[PDB]
Order: sequence, then C-alpha cells, then structure tokens
Amino acid sequence: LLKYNVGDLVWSKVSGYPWWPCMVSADPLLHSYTKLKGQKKSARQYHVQFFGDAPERAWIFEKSLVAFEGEGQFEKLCQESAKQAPTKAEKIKLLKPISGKLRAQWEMGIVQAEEAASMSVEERKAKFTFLYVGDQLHLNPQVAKEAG
Ligand SMILES: Cc1ccc(C(=O)Nc2ccccc2)cc1-c1ncn(C)c1-c1ccc2c(c1)OCC(=O)N2
Repeated sequence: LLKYNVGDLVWSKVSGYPWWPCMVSADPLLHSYTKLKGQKKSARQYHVQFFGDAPERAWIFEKSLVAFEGEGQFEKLCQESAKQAPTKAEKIKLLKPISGKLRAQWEMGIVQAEEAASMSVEERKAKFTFLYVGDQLHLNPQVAKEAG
C-alpha cells in the first residue's frame, strides 16, 4: 500500500538544505517512481522533482517526506528539525530564514507548488512534469515562461 503516487506533492528534507517543495514523479531513465533501497521495507525512496526556477530531481527516502498542503507547514517543519538538531548552531540554521539565490528559488518553488496544490492530480502532472530532451532536464515551456 503506497502512500504516494505520481503527481503527489511533498516537502523533502535533504541534509544541508531547508525543507523543499517537491512533486513525486517517474524517473525519466529508470521509469519507476518508488523503490526499496537494498530491498528493505523500511528504506523506501520516491523520485521527486524539486520546485523552483533551476530544476533538479532525486530519489529521496519516504522518511524524509511530508505531504504538502502549503507554506503554512514550513515553520513547524523547521521547528521539529531544530528540536532534534545535535548542535545549537545547527538549530539556529534551521529556524533562521533562507537567504541568497536559494531563497529566491525556494519562493519560486512555493509559488509553483501552491498553484499545483490548487490543481487536480492530472492537471498538475500535465503542467509541472519536467520535459526531458535526451539527457537534458527542462522546465515545461509554460512554467519557464511564468518564471523568466
Ligand atoms: C537534487 C539536487 C541536485 C543538485 C543540487 C545542486 O546543484 N546543489 C548545489 C549546492 C550548492 C552549490 C551549487 C549547487 C541540489 C539538489 C538539492 N538537494 C536537495 N535540495 C533541496 C536540492 C535543491 C536545491 C535548490 C533547488 C532545487 C533542488 O531544485 C529547484 C531549484 O530551483 N532549486
């Protein structure tokens, strides 16, 4: 019984990065969207797209995913992440807001993710799925137009 499917929106937590808005999707080369790392039931991964103007994709462990509703969740995510931060500087980094080009990308991503959330599964899959030209990842022409 899978928690997510292609088109579902999630927040992803990767070490060294803030919680990021994402959408579960199929890996363009592997053609799967979920896997068991080492065939262990506890190490399930999902393939996700990271929302923003500079797109990326990755296999993220399900344990590092929280279903996405909106930016309102973000404050509590940082708080829960800082609660178990093994350092005070590590807790300061998590509670402090995002800066630089990363902030710009994160806000762009929140704008696309909240639009995707207001859409149905098939509408958001048709609009936000990355277009792949051989080995190049491109943003959907419409999404690229709305970003820049
Ligand atoms: C999966 C990935 C691939 C490559 C890179 C990468 O290139 N990182 C890097 C770090 C320092 C200097 C230069 C490059 C980061 C991630 C990455 N891991 C976790 N998160 C949250 C991301 C990520 C961060 C920002 C955006 C993003 C994804 O996608 C949409 C977008 O506009 N911004």
